[PDB]
Amino acid sequence: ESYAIYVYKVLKQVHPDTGISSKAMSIMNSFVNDVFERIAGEASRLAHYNKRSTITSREIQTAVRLLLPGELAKHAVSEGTKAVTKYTSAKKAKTRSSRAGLQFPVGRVHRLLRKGNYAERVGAGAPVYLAAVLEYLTAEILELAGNAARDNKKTRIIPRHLQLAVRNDEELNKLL
Repeated sequence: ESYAIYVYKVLKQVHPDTGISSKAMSIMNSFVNDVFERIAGEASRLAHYNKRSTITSREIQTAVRLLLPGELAKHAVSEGTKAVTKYTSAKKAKTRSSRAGLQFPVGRVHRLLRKGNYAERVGAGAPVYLAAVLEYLTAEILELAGNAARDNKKTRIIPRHLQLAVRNDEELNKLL
């Protein structure tokens, strides 16, 4: 699956005048896919472990806490919870992503959660929470990689900046 356009939207929110090379975008897309699969897979195991037939934001949250190291997990849980509470309230919003306050695609995440046979059913809150987490991790990686680019007087993120950002961050290194 391609998340490149959403990675770009997030990049513009953290580093508005920094670009990303074709190879660096491909690496980001691979990161997003890998994390999606790992969280959805763990949510699936948790649903089965708890004899639930529906994946909801509860199983996504616990999956996220199991997979993500300390601080990343705290911030991810904060953003996923926020997205769900906003989505519940914001009935006059025009799209599911906008209802959640997100750049990442809530509808596509929902479709992929269903397509992956992670459980019999998927609740409306699950893709909101997961999309918010994917967006948060993307934003963190792009913040750091864009800082590396700037520190090297480059106007775009290239693969070596992603490597520096991820490998020199204890928690991202563990995650990725």
